[PDB]
Amino acid sequence: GVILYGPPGTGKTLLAKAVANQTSATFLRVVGSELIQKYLGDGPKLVRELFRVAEEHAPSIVFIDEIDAIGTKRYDSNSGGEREIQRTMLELLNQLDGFDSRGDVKVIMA
Amino acid sequence: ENSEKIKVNKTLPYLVSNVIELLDVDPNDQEEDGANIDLDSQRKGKCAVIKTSTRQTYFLPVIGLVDAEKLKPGDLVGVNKDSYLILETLPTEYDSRVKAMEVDERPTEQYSDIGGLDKQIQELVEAIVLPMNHKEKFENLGIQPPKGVLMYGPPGTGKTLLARACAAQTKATFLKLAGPQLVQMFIGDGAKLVRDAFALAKEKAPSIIFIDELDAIGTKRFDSEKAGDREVQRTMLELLNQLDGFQPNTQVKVIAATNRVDILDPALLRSGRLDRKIEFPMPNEEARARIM
Amino acid sequence: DVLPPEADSSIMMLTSDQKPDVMYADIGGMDIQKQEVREAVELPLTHFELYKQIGIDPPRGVLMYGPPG
Amino acid sequence: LRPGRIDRKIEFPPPNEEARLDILKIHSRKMNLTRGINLRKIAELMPGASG
Amino acid sequence: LQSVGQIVGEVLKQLTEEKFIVKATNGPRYVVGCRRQLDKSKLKPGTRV
Amino acid sequence: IKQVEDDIQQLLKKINELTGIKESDTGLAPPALWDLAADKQTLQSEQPLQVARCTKIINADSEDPKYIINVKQFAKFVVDLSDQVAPTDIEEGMRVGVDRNKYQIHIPLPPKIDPTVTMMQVEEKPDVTYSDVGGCKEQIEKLREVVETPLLHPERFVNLGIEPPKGVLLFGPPGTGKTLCARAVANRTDACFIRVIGSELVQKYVGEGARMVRELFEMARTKKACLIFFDEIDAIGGARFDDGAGGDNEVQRTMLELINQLDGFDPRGNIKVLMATNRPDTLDPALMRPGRLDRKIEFSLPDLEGRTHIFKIHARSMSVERDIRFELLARLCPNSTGAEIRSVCTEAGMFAIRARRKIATEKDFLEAVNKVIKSYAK
Amino acid sequence: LKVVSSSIVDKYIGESARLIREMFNYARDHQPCIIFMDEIDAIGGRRFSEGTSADREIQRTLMELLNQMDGFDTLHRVKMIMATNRPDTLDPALLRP
Repeated sequence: GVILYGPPGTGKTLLAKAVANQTSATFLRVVGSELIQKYLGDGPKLVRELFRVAEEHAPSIVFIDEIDAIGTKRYDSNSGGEREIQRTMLELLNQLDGFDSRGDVKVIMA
Repeated sequence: ENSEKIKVNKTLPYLVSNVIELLDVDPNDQEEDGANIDLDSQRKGKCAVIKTSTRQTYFLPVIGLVDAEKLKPGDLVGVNKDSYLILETLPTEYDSRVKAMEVDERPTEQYSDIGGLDKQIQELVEAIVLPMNHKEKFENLGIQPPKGVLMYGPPGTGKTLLARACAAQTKATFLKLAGPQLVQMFIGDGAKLVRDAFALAKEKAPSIIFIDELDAIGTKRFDSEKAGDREVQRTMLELLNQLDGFQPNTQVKVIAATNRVDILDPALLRSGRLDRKIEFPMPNEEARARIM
Repeated sequence: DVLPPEADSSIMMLTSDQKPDVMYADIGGMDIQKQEVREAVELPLTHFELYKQIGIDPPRGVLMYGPPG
Repeated sequence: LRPGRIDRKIEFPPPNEEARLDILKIHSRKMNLTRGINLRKIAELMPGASG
Repeated sequence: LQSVGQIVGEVLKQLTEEKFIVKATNGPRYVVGCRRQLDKSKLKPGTRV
Repeated sequence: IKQVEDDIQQLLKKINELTGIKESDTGLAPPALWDLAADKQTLQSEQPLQVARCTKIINADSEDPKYIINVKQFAKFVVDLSDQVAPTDIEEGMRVGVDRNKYQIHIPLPPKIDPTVTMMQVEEKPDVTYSDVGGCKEQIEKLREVVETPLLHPERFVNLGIEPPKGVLLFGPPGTGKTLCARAVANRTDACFIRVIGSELVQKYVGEGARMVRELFEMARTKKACLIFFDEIDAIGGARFDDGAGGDNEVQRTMLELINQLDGFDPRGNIKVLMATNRPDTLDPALMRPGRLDRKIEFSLPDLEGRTHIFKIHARSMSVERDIRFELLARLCPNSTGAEIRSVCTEAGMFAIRARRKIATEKDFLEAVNKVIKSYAK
Repeated sequence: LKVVSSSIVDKYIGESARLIREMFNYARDHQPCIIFMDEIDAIGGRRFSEGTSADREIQRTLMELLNQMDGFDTLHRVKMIMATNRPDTLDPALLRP
């Protein structure tokens, strides 16, 4: 996976759209904020469904639209604050460091 | 002729039902409605009722096939789905007989085989065992026994091991209750479970009810907003009132333990509540050697 | 056959009563609110026609907030 | 606020003396009252205030 | 055991001297009859049956 | 040509099955089909449960001969004389036995120590074996002694009169081989690796969470020799002592429930627990304490010699020319854990591919350090 | 007439409402009678997160208590004794006698 960083899509967004045509596989674009839910079950179920959906459609490109929730780790591994954002953050990692793709999933992070 | 007749209805599928009201005068009552639109519930039942488990209520006049005085307002009866008459009486208690009640009829532990635990043993033996036997001494004094004990200190010290050794020794039944187990998804369920636990205890006499937790049965919050966690509170309160409601039984002995070091959730002011205090003593080098 | 809908009971308490009751006691001194309710409730029922003539509709719903005690 | 996730962002003016005159007129067509009234005066009586 | 079972009902209203509204629990709402051995004095408005 | 053959295949199977269903139809029958994914020469006659599904329940007992045990919302009906033979093991229900609730009903098979219904990941044997060893070297040596050795040679431990631990703890960054190590032993040790994600166990409604913990342990007991891999237990692992403040209680209940099962009456068995934490500090003293957690296996800053072994692993795939030596560069390079050491190498192959060369070069290596030094610091 | 609060709460629809009501009804026929409520905290809870999880039952019971008062019923010779551990969940209609 790669990370594209800049003041919101003036060429980040442009480049992604362009790349999906080139690459000739299924493009799936996910809005990352939308994974956040203030409901105990909902948020984790969604990230695990997101991974499930990838696997069927493989090879596939994952475009992850920016989140607030990848900004916070602190020095705890979970906190009495908003628990869910880190609970979710962890499962993103577990999926990644559990299974490496050469091409089954390609990740664009933004 | 009568004997064959009754027998056929017994072979299953069969309806067991629960008698809600004993009574044997003022018939008629009501169940179910019509429809259209706007929603408010209603239910009734009188004379004698049995509510069968399709959720249907039935009016029967009594028979001598089983006696109604021997029956109660809250009893399980075996019913002949023909005329809807009570063929027989079934045992006591309804619904769950606790969803996970562990009975240990004889524990495998003995405290005569472990020394160096000694200080704690001396206090324990003196607390529980002495009222039952030594009763004659108590009777002459005119003071009554305890009913509950508290043990507090760092977990995992083999505090529990000594509790299992006393149970083995004494000839009570040991009943293990775990505090998150009383908690359910289901609404109001736990209080029934505890009431039942108490009731089963009454029949078994003597008994030790061992309550793990004073954290999942030792919170109740003193927070202003606490309403959502009402379930937890209702159960805890239920135990405390079940103790306060009547005047003690010498059929139950209760021992309570913590699982996280020290909270405040008042449950120790009377002796129908807890009153005995066992402390874990900090490690003595001499004691460690003895264990080794 | 057709039959009209009928029922009138509840055990959550829903009454249609042929007996009116009470009066305002020491709970009274409603006057300012009294005047506003007099205009709202009583006139459209008593006189539908007056409201239609001017061309302005009556109310359909009214809200009361405050403790019932 | 990032441009091009924007197109037009349009102002809505706070109400005014000219404006008030004609809303009053619309409303009046719903109900019956006397003819021979000067409404012009009535809008003026109003300070600023919402539609 | 030969004897018939007794269903619980409440009367909504009395339609005709032969017809009654009952909301029973063998099935749903019904229009039902009543024995011609039974008193008129027992017809009372809103009772358990 | 193929088609004729396929039609003949349906038809032959159909005639034999029609006769069998006509026959099975009489006297009724259990839950509704056969699925094979074992062998037919090993067939059980104990089936898992925690509730009793009944469909008929034909049996032999004197007080009645077709006794039933339910608890279901509609038909919770039970035995007419308590504790009289009912289910016929798992006849006409496939999990008929006894209800957890109880109504003083017969138990040929228990409502606990069963796999029952689950939501589980069980992951058959991996393929990996040594892939970041060098500074992961210590971690390997100890893990074999704890997990493998008791299963290989149990009879030895008994003579001595020693019993081995039940859990070990893993810490440091994941995907550095902290993670690999648990799969690498799982493949060697030949015992089922059961992966539970603690975060998943977390539920929207109370009591469910405890239920899950319990279910896991019943399955664990049945199978004897298994590994429970807990992925980053800190969600329902410790942080926490505060005793609630609004659903910090619900997660705490799960944490406490696990303790009960561990410290409890159960014993270890052949069951092994691998725990995964970030920094172990987070976790509570109860989780740390002996009589469940004893050995904590660590990661470390890898010595220079170590780095070389990892590079050595990589150099079999990667076309090289060996006349230069990576160790000299490696001393000069930042000291960093195993994952960065593989990554710089991986970066190196790309430069070649642009260069339009097929063999490694001294040149490639110089470039990699500048990017990598930048990447930690973002 | 003795009340144990957590037997009034049940996992069934409208039982708390049916039960309280009948109970109250029986007191008026039978009068005089004292209804002793021990540790109301199944009636104690004005919500804050404004759920209807279990919380709908809290609202169900509370509403019933007020409905009896709001009615044309008068506790004619009927006496009420309440027990509370900590007072903070009282309604604004209770301050008024």
